[PDB]
Amino acid sequence: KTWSAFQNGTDKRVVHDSGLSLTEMIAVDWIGRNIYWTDYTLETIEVSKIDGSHRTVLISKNVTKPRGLALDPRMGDNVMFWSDWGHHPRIERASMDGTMRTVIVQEKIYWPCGLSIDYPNRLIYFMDAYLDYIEFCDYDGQNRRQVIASDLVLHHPHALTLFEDSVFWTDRGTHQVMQANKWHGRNQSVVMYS
Amino acid sequence: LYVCDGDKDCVDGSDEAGCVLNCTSSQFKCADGSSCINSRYRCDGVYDCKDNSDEAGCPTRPPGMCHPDEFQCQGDGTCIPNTWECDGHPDCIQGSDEHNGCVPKTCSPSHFLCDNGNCIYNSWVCDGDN
Amino acid sequence: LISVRENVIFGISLDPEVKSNDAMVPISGIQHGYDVEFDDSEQFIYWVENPGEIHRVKTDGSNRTAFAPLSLLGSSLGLALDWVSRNIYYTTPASRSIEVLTLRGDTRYGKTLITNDGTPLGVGFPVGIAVDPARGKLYWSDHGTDSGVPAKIASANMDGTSLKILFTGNMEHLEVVTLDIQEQKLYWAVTSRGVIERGNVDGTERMILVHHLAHPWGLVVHGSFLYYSDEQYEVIERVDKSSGSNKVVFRDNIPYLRGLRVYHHRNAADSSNGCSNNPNACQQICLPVPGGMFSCACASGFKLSPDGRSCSPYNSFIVVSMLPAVRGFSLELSDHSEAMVPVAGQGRNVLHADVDVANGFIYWCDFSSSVRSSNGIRRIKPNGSNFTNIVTYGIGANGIRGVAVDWVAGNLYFTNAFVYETLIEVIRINTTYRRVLLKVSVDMPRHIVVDPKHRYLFWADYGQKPKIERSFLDCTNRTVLVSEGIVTPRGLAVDHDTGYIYWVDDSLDIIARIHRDGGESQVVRYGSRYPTPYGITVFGESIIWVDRNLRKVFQASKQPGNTDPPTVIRDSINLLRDVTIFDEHVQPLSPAELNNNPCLQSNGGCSHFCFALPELPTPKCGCAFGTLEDDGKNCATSREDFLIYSLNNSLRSLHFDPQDHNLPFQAISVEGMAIALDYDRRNNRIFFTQKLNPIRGQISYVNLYSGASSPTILLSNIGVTDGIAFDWINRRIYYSDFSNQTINSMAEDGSNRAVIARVSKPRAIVLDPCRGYMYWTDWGTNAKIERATLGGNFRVPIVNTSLVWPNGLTLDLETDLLYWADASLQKIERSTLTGSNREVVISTAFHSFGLTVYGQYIYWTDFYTKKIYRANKYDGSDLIAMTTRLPTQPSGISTVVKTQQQQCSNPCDQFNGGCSHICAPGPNGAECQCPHEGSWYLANDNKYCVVDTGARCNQFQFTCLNGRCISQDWK
Amino acid sequence: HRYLFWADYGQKPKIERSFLDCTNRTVLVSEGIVTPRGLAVDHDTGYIYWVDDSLDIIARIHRDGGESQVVRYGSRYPTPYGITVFGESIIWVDRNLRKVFQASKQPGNTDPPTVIRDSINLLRDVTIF
Ligand SMILES: *[C@@H]1O[C@H](CO)[C@@H](O[C@@H]2O[C@H](CO)[C@@H](O)[C@H](O)[C@H]2NC(C)=O)[C@H](O)[C@H]1NC(C)=O
Ligand SMILES: *[C@@H]1O[C@H](CO)[C@@H](O)[C@H](O)[C@H]1NC(C)=O
Ligand SMILES: *[C@@H]1O[C@H](CO)[C@@H](O)[C@H](O)[C@H]1NC(C)=O
Ligand SMILES: *[C@@H]1O[C@H](CO)[C@@H](O)[C@H](O)[C@H]1NC(C)=O
Ligand SMILES: *[C@@H]1O[C@H](CO)[C@@H](O)[C@H](O)[C@H]1NC(C)=O
Ligand SMILES: *[C@@H]1O[C@H](CO)[C@@H](O)[C@H](O)[C@H]1NC(C)=O
Ligand SMILES: *[C@@H]1O[C@H](CO)[C@@H](O)[C@H](O)[C@H]1NC(C)=O
Ligand SMILES: *[C@@H]1O[C@H](CO)[C@@H](O)[C@H](O)[C@H]1NC(C)=O
Ligand SMILES: *[C@@H]1O[C@H](CO)[C@@H](O)[C@H](O)[C@H]1NC(C)=O
Ligand SMILES: *[C@@H]1O[C@H](CO)[C@@H](O)[C@H](O)[C@H]1NC(C)=O
Ligand SMILES: *[C@@H]1O[C@H](CO)[C@@H](O)[C@H](O)[C@H]1NC(C)=O
Ligand SMILES: *[C@@H]1O[C@H](CO)[C@@H](O)[C@H](O)[C@H]1NC(C)=O
Ligand SMILES: *[C@@H]1O[C@H](CO)[C@H](O)[C@H](O)[C@H]1NC(C)=O
Ligand SMILES: *[C@@H]1O[C@H](CO)[C@H](O)[C@H](O)[C@H]1NC(C)=O
Ligand SMILES: [Ca+2]
Ligand SMILES: [Ca+2]
Ligand SMILES: [Ca+2]
Ligand SMILES: [Ca+2]
Ligand SMILES: [Ca+2]
Ligand SMILES: [Ca+2]
Repeated sequence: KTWSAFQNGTDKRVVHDSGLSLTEMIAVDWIGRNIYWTDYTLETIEVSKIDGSHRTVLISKNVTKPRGLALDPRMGDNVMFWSDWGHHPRIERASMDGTMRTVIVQEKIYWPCGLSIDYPNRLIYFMDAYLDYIEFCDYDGQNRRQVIASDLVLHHPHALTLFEDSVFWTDRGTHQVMQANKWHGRNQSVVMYS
Repeated sequence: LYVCDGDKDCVDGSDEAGCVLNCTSSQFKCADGSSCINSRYRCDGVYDCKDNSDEAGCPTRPPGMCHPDEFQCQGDGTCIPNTWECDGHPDCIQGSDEHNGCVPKTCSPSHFLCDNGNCIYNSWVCDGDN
Repeated sequence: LISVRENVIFGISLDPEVKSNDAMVPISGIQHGYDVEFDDSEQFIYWVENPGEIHRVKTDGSNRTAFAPLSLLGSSLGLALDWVSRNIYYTTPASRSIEVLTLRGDTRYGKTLITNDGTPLGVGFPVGIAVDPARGKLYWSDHGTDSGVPAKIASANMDGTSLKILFTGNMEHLEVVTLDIQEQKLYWAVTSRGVIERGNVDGTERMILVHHLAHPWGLVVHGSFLYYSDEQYEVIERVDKSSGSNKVVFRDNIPYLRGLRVYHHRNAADSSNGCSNNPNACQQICLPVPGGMFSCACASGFKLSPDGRSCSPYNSFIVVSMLPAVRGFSLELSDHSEAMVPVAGQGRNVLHADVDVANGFIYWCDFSSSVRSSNGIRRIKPNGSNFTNIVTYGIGANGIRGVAVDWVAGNLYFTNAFVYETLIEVIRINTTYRRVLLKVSVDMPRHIVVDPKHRYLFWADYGQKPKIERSFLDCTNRTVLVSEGIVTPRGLAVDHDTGYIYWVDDSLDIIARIHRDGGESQVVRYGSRYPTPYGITVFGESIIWVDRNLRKVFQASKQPGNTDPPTVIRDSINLLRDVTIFDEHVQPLSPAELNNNPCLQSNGGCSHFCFALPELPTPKCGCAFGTLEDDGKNCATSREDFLIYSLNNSLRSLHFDPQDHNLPFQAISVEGMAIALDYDRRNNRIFFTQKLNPIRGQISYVNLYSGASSPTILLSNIGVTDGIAFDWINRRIYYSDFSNQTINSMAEDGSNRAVIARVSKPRAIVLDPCRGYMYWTDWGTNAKIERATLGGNFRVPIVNTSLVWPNGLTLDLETDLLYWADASLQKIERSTLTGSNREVVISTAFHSFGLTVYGQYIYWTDFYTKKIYRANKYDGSDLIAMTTRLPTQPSGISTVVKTQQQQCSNPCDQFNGGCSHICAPGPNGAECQCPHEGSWYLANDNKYCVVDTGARCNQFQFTCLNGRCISQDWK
Repeated sequence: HRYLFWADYGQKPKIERSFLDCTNRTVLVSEGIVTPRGLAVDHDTGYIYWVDDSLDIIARIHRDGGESQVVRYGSRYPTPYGITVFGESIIWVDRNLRKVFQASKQPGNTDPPTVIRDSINLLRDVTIF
């Protein structure tokens, strides 16, 4: 199941039933009052009303194995991004209503495990657990750079988040949460231990 | 809540250092004597105790979980391409990919071999990405 | 098209090139997916899980529910639906049965159509089911059993009255059967050979249609095409119904594949049958039969009448309990029909069942070590119309081990088992009134039974030296009926006619009876012929009992010495645990039958509880909370006593009655933050602890009775003090300091100060002056609770294990119990003054600053929720919040009780009143005595005694046991 | 009757019957035995009687097994430690009552017992000469 609560633990409620897969992502719209989530067993991307009252399946034709989902709901952008782990692992972008679809990164993805957006710069940040890297590109994939890449720092990443000039990620191989500088990684810190 | 849970939540573990080690009810026990931990964790896939012995007792998973093009990870219950199994890098969370004796895999001329014993396509050798 | 996978259900469009997978809103969260069925007239889809439960959801996602959770035993394996009669059919192997349920309206009706009957035609292990409504025919597939039932495809009538076998042989590991209504043909698949076969509904022909598969789940036929799925090939594909020679594939590389269905607007007018033609023609269930005719049937717990239109409920039946379910059997052993709607489903572990025949209820208790929700007491009606939870909060670690019901008083009695303690509690059946009547300590009462005619309550004990005990309905009296000859009393029963008690033992392998007044024990059906009698009941001139090893229910005559071979009621029942009877005769209600029980009429006028006491013509009343009043019937909550707490500056008062929103005293405001409070009965005054800034601690006192006098100050600047305690016998104040890691003592006016002990982070102090002890909490390294004398001269840790962050401590002098709170483990624990017994009172949603105990309740204040909470001090069986969300984070709490013992009633308790030997009860104050044998003599004062010759030494010394004197400085 | 009988005190206690050369083993009682402190045989009828201080029971069985029968059960017999059979009577000793008792061996009889000696300490077994 999927649950919604307040930042103080009160008013626990159920949005909708959810898939049993350990690889799942949820996205929310602070404008459209809609919620989007990924399904790894049915191989689908689904949209609903933030209160869960209405449900629909939005993309099903090529999303072999979703491992990441990110949204930009601003009036002038209205874009949705997700990552797939099929035999042709790629990062795909589509209008928030699925009426437009494009492939943004497909040349070196092998085990995508993170997807996050940086709204001021209009950048995408994604993580790969096979080549062990954190890399960012633009909404079209025509600008691309690598923040952190080494078998020493990244062992088994699973989630990525961004705040100011810092990037935060989680690693299952070291049971840790890490903070770094999102442009060059020349600053590294441990946010939570064990 | 955190000051006695078997998890060293800070650099020196000041929280856990003060706790007793007697294994109250439902607390599964570990040989290193580090901490006693709740039974529910026994087969969830996390090495909850220091000497890797909470899950060590657990049984194996249904083999039908992955396609023939894939290999399965016992601790995580996840599927990874067959080529990755014995490539020389631990891909599974608990290292289930490098198993027993691998008959070590080698690198062909269309690829390059580096310091860490990994094989990479020749075009990648010098393009700006490590 | 609809396809199932062990964790997902999804819909495919029926053309093979449309690869979209959202023809319907999917069904996520499935755990053990199995076959599915659909109803289009209400936009519903139903699915089964094995192991699991039967669930229905709507095609648009608007609703999701579990359809038959209380009657379903084990897991179902196949579903069939009838849209003409509006009936659903499902098959369950755990009960070797095929069952029918009615979808029409909000009121379910359910019966079992086919089960074991010794014949090979009967149902064995039914895995597959298909139905045809227009022709009134039902078809099922069954793996068979060791009863001679073959692996088969069988045909029956939807009313269950006819059985025939269509196909057999070459059938091992057969999973699904499906029917085609236009062809009148049946299709099934076999995994042992990898083939799909077709047959005729009359058994006239058998043929093979698909040749190479590996575990092919699912068959469905629509129009000219047949669809099947394969597990090992991970594929779902379609083939020509008429040829089997050409194939198309809809989806591939899909894992954990399961069976399939097709969704279309099938209509009842075309598929019409007798039930559709004659609506409302049956009172409960309507089942079609061949030739367009129909049949009527009653739900479980009901029987059918010669008119065929009506059903009548069973009013006299036997009730049997098994760990997985509760079932009823007719008194007529020729009737194998269910006498009550069974009780079965997830979490079932039934230990005991009891009945309230006059009100129409059955009450049972569930006990599981590994699952919290499974433990409890629940009541249901034999018709299944009502289900309720009676006791689900405040259950000990060892669960509830016994339930007894009293139909005269309208009371329920149960036993609750904690770690080192057991409790016997009574609850009024329809009101939030629950009380604890007895705390049993070393004895372990499990089985409990009550008799209102003789006004006695009986229970059995399972610990060391097991025994059977007799008590009164208020547990104010305890007596032992049997001590010798008991090892494992698995069951206890009482006879309401004769007033005799019977018990069964599987270690002794004996059934034995005793008389309510004790005395001579008597033996029934002893020997190896009774390997494991687990439950017994008494009815008329007979006793009925169940045996775990023989898997049987037996009836015999209760008089001892009889040896007629027993009588059998039901064979082959697994996990039998208890037997009970549901008949008006076992629960009389006439005053002449109940010996004029006072509670029989209007609860005897008692407000909370009514308890008939042997040989007392008037009722007796008990209060769940508060105290009892001189009218002998009502209860009050001592408005003379109140609770006092501080928010930051505002000292506020509260009443123990959560409905009495009046304030004991209006609110008072003080400088800074008031953190800790204590009150004294002598002055009607409060002593409080004040924090002025993060560095300055202060102590002040305020008066309630002295008009409206403002505060007075005792100490102006000390470290931040977080705890205060008062001693009214010695007129001393004790306080703790967090900034200085110290516990200090002072006098009522501050003119005298002393320091008692040092402990890191000394949050709380507790005092007992008549016994001379003080207790304190240390949450630093090696977190402990510690006890010392009022002067700190002796010191010992009361609790130093399984404790991490003790931040609250309180003591109750009525029970001599100590309670503490831990913020790391988020729980409240109670123990004795020695720490020899330990129990947990609250373990859920727990944050707390203060702790205080009054009456049957324990109270604490919570800074996270900004609320004050009240619970029951023995088990936490009740939880309520005394206040709305307060304006700011609460502080510590104290109680104002006017009935305090302002003087010690037993002066010898202060370390023998200071003596070494026998202390006299206050003749001229505390006074001392030596053994009357031997020439002993009283010394130091009139105090030490080991002086056998009256030998002399100088008074400036101190004179010891063993006859030696030493300078006082060495004392 | 050319039979040899013995009682077993380990896990799953039982009573067994054998031939004088122990070449045959058979079990007469398995259920209803916890602490068989004493075993006696009747040479007239060929019946076997045993006493138990855990069960607090005196019970008899037939040399060919089958139906178990009960004598003087209840709290009135706290610790019967030894039993012997003589004529129409059984004689047994009780460790807690410090007494020697005589009663009739037929089951179901409940005549109050008869006493032979009082105040005997540490009683363990009775035999007849
Ligand atoms: C407790 O409440 C139940 C449910 O309201 C009462 O049940 C009714 O009992 C009367 C007889 O006293 C029946 O005629 C009604 O059919 C019952 N109603 C239902 C809904 O079942 C019950 O009487 C109350 N008291 C006790 C002691 O159970
Ligand atoms: C989706 O699948 C179709 C058909 O297999 C293919 O032509 C198309 O390139 C795919 N699109 C993506 C983004 O993979
Ligand atoms: C980043 O790291 C450098 C050293 O590499 C250090 O001097 C600097 O203070 C760091 N900055 C922050 C904001 O942590
Ligand atoms: C340690 O735990 C055991 C039970 O596992 C208990 O018997 C023992 O008393 C405990 N020791 C202490 C010091 O509490
Ligand atoms: C189904 O869900 C709706 C949501 O509003 C609710 O009104 C209704 O009571 C539920 N149950 C039924 C049977 O429709
Ligand atoms: C359950 O009981 C209540 C009253 O106690 C009654 O109103 C309700 O109808 C009952 N439930 C059903 C399904 O009849
Ligand atoms: C309670 O039991 C005692 C014996 O234990 C008995 O003397 C007394 O009469 C009983 N109480 C009443 C009210 O009869
Ligand atoms: C009590 O708390 C409120 C906020 O909760 C604060 O504004 C007020 O100043 C506090 N009292 C004192 C005396 O500071
Ligand atoms: C703490 O204790 C010391 C003596 O041990 C005393 O001098 C001091 O005044 C106390 N209070 C504070 C706030 O240090
Ligand atoms: C705990 O208390 C016991 C006595 O109750 C004592 O023997 C033991 O040493 C204590 N252990 C600790 C760590 O304080
Ligand atoms: C939690 O937040 C909700 C509003 O989001 C509020 O109603 C509630 O009082 C808050 N509770 C606490 C304990 O702060
Ligand atoms: C020995 O016992 C067996 C049964 O255990 C019996 O069949 C056999 O007859 C006995 N021996 C003799 C010589 O009778
Ligand atoms: C492990 O368990 C699975 C089922 O969960 C199979 O039984 C498999 O054969 C087992 N054995 C090994 C070593 O994988
Ligand atoms: C390495 O493996 C490849 C196949 O992937 C070839 O077998 C090659 O011959 C191997 N090289 C060595 C040195 O054994
Ligand atoms: Ca920790
Ligand atoms: Ca684990
Ligand atoms: Ca590898
Ligand atoms: Ca490169
Ligand atoms: Ca037995
Ligand atoms: Ca005894």
